[PDB]
This record gives sequence, structure tokens and C-alpha cells, in this order.
Amino acid sequence: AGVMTGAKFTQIQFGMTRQQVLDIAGAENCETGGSFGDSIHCRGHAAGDYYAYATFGFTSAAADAKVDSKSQMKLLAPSAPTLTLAKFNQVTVGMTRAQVLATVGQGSCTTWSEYYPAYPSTAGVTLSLKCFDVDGYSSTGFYRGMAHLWFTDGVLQGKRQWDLV
Amino acid sequence: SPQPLEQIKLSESQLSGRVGMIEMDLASGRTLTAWRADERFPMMSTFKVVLCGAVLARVDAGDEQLERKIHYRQQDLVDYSPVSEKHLADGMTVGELCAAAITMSDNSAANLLLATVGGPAGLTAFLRQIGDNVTRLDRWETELNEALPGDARDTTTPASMAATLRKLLTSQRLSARSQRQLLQWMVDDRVAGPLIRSVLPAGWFIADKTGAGERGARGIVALLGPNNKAERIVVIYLRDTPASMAERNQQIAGIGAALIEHWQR
Repeated sequence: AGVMTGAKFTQIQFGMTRQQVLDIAGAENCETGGSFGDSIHCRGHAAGDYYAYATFGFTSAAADAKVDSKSQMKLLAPSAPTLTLAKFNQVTVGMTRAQVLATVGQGSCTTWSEYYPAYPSTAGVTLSLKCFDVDGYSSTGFYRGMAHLWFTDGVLQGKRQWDLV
Repeated sequence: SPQPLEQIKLSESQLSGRVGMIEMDLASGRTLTAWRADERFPMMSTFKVVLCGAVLARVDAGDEQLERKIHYRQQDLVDYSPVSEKHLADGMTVGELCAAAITMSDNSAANLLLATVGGPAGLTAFLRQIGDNVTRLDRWETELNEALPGDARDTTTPASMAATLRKLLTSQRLSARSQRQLLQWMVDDRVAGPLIRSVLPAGWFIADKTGAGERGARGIVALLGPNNKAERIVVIYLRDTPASMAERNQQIAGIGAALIEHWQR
């Protein structure tokens, strides 16, 4: 059983039904309605003044609706964080995702949110990454060197950073 | 079980931290128990009660509506924003933003609300307006949680915070409707389980707001009392300790438990 985890987040896939998501996540960790509309929000371990979590968005309120959005906080760690303030300054709006990763470090990032507004088409796909310096990521507390990089159609639209270098 | 001040000294010793505490009579405003009450502590998310107080003041004045929808963008999203990030495409009402800020410590929600009251400087001006000359907000989320030692930015004191909470919730500086709404958001707090709620006896009322920050910073502001009626304000802040979150929560809960055990003693 357990609470929401990175493993469960990874096992949950775009195109899944609400019931499929609940079965993997563990229903006792999850909620819908209220603050979360028709999305499903699943709590992991306590972190800071909230919890690590995942949030799954769906194509509609229908029972057969499919996951078209995956978001997570503090369920996943970067594989090899090498981001620096210098590298962040080399990142430019208009860059492709591939160019950005080459700039900030290939193992520096985790996916914050990914949404296909035209699912199953990829048109208009929005993606938010968090990229971290060597000691920037924390699964239980506060980041100490993180950049938010956001894309539409795989092209960087903006960037922000905290505590880099 | 130790007396409140005994428990606080035990907690400071065990945490190697600094605790700030006020216990205040809600009706009279009298200070009943105090510890480091004039020392500064980072507010963290506890500032959001003051924030939404300022928002409600604008509603009372007809300069704001809780039903007003605010639209925002990716650039506005910061860490710890579980609710606001979900509504990115649709926007959120002012009231929904306050609910998220208070009950879930939603950071981006708080930043959106801060902009409506003139930013940190605007909120600080509101505080001065209501007679709080101590509490200050200087930065936005997420920097306001940095809690650097000796940094006066984004701090309050237990004494000032207690007085200001009393002003916002009972002084009729806010309309009755606004006072009820602010209190309701605090009643509906979702993230305060491990703190005073964990030691609150059956049948008691509680309304609260928590905070967590870097460098061990942790806090709670609360109204509570027996017979399902608010009787006192309790403010507890912690700063400057390397202790785990579990330990920090346990100590704050224990201080709350001491206040409750010695409620009439």
C-alpha cells in the first residue's frame, strides 16, 4: 500500500482512467472535487508545510475520461544535478527542450507538470521542468538551488531560478 | 504536563532552538503566558491570515469581491502550490485563493493575493494601519521562508502576532461577515494535524494556521477553547534548530499539550 510515491507516479500513465489511477496510487491517498475540481490529487510523505504529491488531470468529468495531465512535487529526484547560475544564464527563451537540457545538464531536471490540452494530439503540449544544482533538490523540505523552465510545443517560453550558485 | 514554561525550556534544551510563545485571552486581550514574546521569528505561511485579513478589509470597503476571478500564468507558479497550479488554465476567485493560501499553505495563491493589496509593502502598510508597528512582510513566496539568522525580513513577534490576530478576528475592524469568513478558513486548515490538533481534547474548538521554513523554522497561530468555543489565542514559533521535522512538530505539540493540561492552572 503506502502513500503516493515516485514509483506509483511513474507507473501511472497518460491515457489512464480515473479508476486505473486510483488503483495504482491507493485510493486512501487520493481526493477529488472541492479544491481540485475533477482532477485526482494524491498525497505522499509530509514535506514542508504540505506533502509531496501527484495531481492527475483528465480530458473530462466522464468516467471514461483519460489522464491528459501529470503533475508532481517531491516524488522524484534529479539523476545527476549539475545546474549552476552560469548555466542558467546560458538558457534562452526560444530554445528547444533538447537545447535547454544540454545547457543546464542532462540529469539536472525533473518534470513538474506535463499537459496535453488536445490529447491524444501533442499540439499545444505544455511542460514545466524543475532543474537543480548539485545540492538543490529536497524531497522533504525546501530547494536550495532550483530553476523553473517552462515550454509549449517543446520550445522554452520562460525561465526563473532560486538560490543558484 | 510539565507547566507550559517548563515544557518550553525542555523543548529549547532538546532542540537547541529558540521558542516564542504567547497565550492570550481572546475576549480581553490580556496576556496569560509569554516566552520570548518580543523576539522576532519568521512568519512563514502564518502571514497568510494577515494577508487574507487585508483582502477582506478591501471587500468590506467595496474595493474587492471574493467572487472576482484572477487569471495567471506559468511565471506566477512557485514551489508548494498544489491548488493554484491545478487551476492555471481556468483561474481562481479571490475567495478560492484565500482558501488555498490558508488551508493548504498554497504559495502562488498567496503571491496572487499579495499583488491585490500592494505587495509585501502594501501588506506591511495595512499592519501599520491596524496598529501593528512590529510585524513586517518584505519578500514574496518562496523567499520569505528563508529564515536566515538575525534577518528581520518577514518576521513578527509572538506578542505582535497575537494582538494582530485578535484585532483581525474580533475588533470589528473587519465586518462580522469577514470575521466569520477568516475564522472559517482557519477552522478548515488541512495541514495542521501534527501540531495542536494532535493534542486537542475531544469537544474543543480550534482554528489555526501553520508555517514551515528553512533552518528549522516552524510555527502555528491558533484560536482554541473548550465546549467548542474559542477562548484563547495561542502563538508558537520555533527558529534556529537543526532538528528533524518530526522532532519539531512533536515539541510544538507538546507545548500545546502543556497549555491544555494547565488550562485553568
